[PDB]
Amino acid sequence: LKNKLKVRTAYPSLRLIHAVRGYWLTNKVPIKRPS
Repeated sequence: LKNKLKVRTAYPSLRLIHAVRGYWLTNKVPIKRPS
């Protein structure tokens, strides 16, 4: 009983976080790095 957890986490959990992280990286953070 783990199959549901895979796709349940495959929602805004990673889908949105991975996205907004790319947003963050391209906003405040130099290139991809801290600086």
